[PDB]
Amino acid sequence: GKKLLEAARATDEAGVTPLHLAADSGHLEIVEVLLKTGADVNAWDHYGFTPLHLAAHVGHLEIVEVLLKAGADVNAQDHAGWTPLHLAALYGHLEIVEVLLKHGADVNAQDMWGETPFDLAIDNG
Amino acid sequence: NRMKLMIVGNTGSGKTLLQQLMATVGIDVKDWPVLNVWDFAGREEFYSTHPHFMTQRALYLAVYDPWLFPVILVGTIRDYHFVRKTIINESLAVHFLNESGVLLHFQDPALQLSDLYFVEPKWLCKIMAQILKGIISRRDVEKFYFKLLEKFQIALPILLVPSSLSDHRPVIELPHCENSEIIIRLYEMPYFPMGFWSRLINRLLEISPYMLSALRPNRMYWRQGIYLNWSPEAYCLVGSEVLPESFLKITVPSCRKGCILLGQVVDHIDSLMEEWFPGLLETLLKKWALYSFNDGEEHQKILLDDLMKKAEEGDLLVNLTIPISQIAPDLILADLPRNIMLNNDELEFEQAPEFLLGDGSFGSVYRAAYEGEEVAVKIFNKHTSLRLLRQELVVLCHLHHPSLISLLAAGIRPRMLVMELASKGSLDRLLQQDKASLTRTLQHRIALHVADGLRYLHSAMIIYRDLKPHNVLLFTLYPNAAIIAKIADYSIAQYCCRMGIKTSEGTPGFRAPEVARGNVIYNQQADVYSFGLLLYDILTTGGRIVFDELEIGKLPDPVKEYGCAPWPMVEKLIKQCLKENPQERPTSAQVFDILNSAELVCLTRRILLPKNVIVECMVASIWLGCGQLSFLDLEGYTSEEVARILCLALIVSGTQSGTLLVINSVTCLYCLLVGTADGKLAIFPLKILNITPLMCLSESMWGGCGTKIFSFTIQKLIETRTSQLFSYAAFSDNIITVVVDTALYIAKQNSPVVEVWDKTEKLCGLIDCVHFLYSGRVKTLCLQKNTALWIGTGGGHILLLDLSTRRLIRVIYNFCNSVRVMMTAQLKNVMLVLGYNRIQSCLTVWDINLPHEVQNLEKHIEVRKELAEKMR
Ligand SMILES: C[C@@H]1CN(c2cc(-c3n[nH]c4ccc(OC5(C)CC5)cc34)ncn2)C[C@H](C)O1
Ligand SMILES: Nc1nc2c(ncn2[C@@H]2O[C@H](COP(=O)(O)OP(=O)(O)O)[C@@H](O)[C@H]2O)c(=O)[nH]1
Repeated sequence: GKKLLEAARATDEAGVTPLHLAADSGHLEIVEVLLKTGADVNAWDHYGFTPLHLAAHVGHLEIVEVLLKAGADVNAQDHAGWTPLHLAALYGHLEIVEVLLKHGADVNAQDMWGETPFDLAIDNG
Repeated sequence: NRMKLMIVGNTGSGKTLLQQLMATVGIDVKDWPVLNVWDFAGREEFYSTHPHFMTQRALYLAVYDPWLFPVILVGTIRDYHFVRKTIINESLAVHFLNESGVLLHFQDPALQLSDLYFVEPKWLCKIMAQILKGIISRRDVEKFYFKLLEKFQIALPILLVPSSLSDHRPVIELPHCENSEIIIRLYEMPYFPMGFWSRLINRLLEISPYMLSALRPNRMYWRQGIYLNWSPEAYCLVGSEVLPESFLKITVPSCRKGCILLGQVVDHIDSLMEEWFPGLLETLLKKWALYSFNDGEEHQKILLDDLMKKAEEGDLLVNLTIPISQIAPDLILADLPRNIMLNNDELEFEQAPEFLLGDGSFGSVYRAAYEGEEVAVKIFNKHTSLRLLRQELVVLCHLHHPSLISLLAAGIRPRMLVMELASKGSLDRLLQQDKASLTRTLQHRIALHVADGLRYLHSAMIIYRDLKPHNVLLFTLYPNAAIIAKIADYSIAQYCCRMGIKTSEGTPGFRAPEVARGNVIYNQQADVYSFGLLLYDILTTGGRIVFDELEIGKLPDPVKEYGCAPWPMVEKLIKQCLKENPQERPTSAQVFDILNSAELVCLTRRILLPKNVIVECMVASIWLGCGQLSFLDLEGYTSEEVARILCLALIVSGTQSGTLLVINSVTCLYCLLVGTADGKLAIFPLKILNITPLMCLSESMWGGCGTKIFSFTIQKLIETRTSQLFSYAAFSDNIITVVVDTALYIAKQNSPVVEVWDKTEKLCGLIDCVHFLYSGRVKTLCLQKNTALWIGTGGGHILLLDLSTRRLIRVIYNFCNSVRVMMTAQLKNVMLVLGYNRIQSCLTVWDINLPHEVQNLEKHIEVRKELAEKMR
């Protein structure tokens, strides 16, 4: 049964993988043991997010490094056409912004509204 | 100065004559100085397509050792010769080029090739003839374009290729060989027009599935006949026979199905002759009925006109006696469904001017009573024929729709055509007299029902051609009724197969531009322009009616000219229906689909702000935001710099600096309440309730500062970050809006989840805006009183969710690109939606009854669908 999702919190209808919850909740050990188990690092849910997206959204740079060493997608588009650069520059995560641009980040990515990461960095400090 | 010169004649005549003037396949086109000759082929296989290449500017030479249906005759009628000087003596932008002969082009919508000009017309004539036991498949001739083959009656899609078929008629031994067992109808013509048999065969193998009922019969062809066969008791043998004239013989069994088939076949033959060979009906054509008093002698013939005169009085033929219903069951309507049969003893009517209901250009409709109920009777004029009544009954029978008028009984003795009575009259009288009862719901329902009737008529291979408010009848003025508007007056309704229609009929001022041309072969798309005109009239009420020149289309905008309230998505539909190109117009089904939407009904206004203007807030005359302040008159834009500006509340403004001003970083103003980015809650400075950024405030006192819900003096500091157990912690961790009716509907920054909280201070559920659904992140929340919850997403979607069952009512399509701020205002309660188009600001006004109208429209459509199913 699907009784492992709650363990990482403390798939589904949306399509949430326990790696997503581990990355979002701030747990790095669960992420590390899930990568060894052979999970999916580029799994998209109904919201279109990937573990890197949530990791950039919360602001855990260590988890960002762990998922960037496993071979994730540095530039992935969710349902809104957003990449981890937008989420990192929207919440003032300068360290995550710097770490993202070292693995091949697209700094000129246009979302479905047409904005680039620089636009969100300038509109929110 | 140049013109054509056709050399026509039978095969082998010598058309060896053109060369001296200076077996061919198709048409030979040359040049002869000035005169571009057109040598025709005398072989019978090309005769079907020969008429398509005959014009009036030419100098036809008839070469002899049909065509005539400035001609001079030469042997091998302005002159006569036997075998160059006589030809010269006797001979003395895109459309004009076709007549000259430089290139060929057909602008008629029926052939659907008005965007293809081909030079070298001689190539087309040769190509049309290289394809010709005539029967082939597509792959057979691909290895030796197929839109011209079926459009010239040369290769019908079944590919029949009616030409080159076996001239030898087979030995068809029908059942019921006795005289009292078959009905024989004879058409006598001096000659068969070119392409007549091909056109007749094409028409007959298109109505065969629907000639009896949809069941397909067995079919045979021999290029001058066709045998349709459903059973030993239901067949039809239409073919050519000989006795110095040309005879078309129709044989059917003398039973109910045989009579039905004979009626259908004679109706279709008559319509074919009227549409494509009017010369025979100007009489050259004689129609006979074959009868025998006993079943042992040769048939005798009586003209159909004499038989009609005899059937005018009594239904019996006397010498020995035969009933007319077994000789010509089409004169007396014996082939009709026989449920609509007159009962003259049961009909009472007087035909007085006080009982007149209207006119139909061929008869007058009167008030009457039939079987004890009020009805409408269309007495046909004395200068009419049975053909008009039969072609009206073509539509009034076999077609039953909730948007089409219903027939009850028809007679031949007075030619009466009793119909049903509209309870509220016609739409023309309502537009011109009852201007106050035309609510928006009634207008939309009338348009919807007319569109439904047009769609059904077009689906039934019928073109209406006369769509005016006079022909639209109202059965009730109550908007929530299944039947409101109906279509009548099928006098000029004619069959429209995949061959087009040539005759131009329609009332001036209510017809498509092509029909008014009078020289084009048009199709069912001519009714879409009429429907667009009708929609324009309904929107403008009286309007242009209370003319023809400027509608063929230079009509003004409905709103400014007649001062009618704006109706977006209706003006757009009018514009795309009033198109000069029939192919660009939507079909009747597409028009019905466009009208069948509650977004069309409930969108009251749509105001476009100047480009590159960004709005942050607005209050209701609607004051706008942006340091810069604006104002709008719900149209007029006034803007000036005063300080950006974040919140407005009347007029008190708030800037992201801490300075609040009144004109005769603050984040929330409510009514006075002030919410800054630090957490303080001012009262207007009576007190300060400092608590990060306070951005929400509601009362039904509630609000939210950061990720926590308060109440006020702060009552309940309901912390709401503790919800990461459900949905992402990223979504769980600032509140965008707070909305409360019984629970606390909370939207958060970039969170597609609308949290629900009890006011037990505990979570009660999650609403996923992406599950119902392109960015699903919630921007705005709005409440309608015990009706629905309005959610404005990051995209242009508005989700209407039921307050009780949390079920989706409708997702409003992308009117604009991003819902910024939404509120309900008093304009008539409306919902004010401010959107973006990234940068074009976008203001939309919606009727507050959008969910109710969605439900009402879907229920109405389902009810009408069940009614339409029950009709048949
Ligand atoms: C006001 C008055 C007028 N009335 C009508 C009724 C009709 C009408 N009914 N059924 C029809 C069937 C055919 C028909 O063919 C037209 C469109 C050729 C006139 C009219 C009616 N057409 C005008 N007015 C009904 C009474 C109660 O009310
Ligand atoms: N002996 C003779 N033969 C003729 C005369 N006129 C025409 N022909 C023949 O008739 C044929 C005419 O064929 P033509 O009419 O051009 O074929 P079509 O265009 O398909 O009808 C030629 O092959 C000639 O040999 C004539 O005056 N005398």
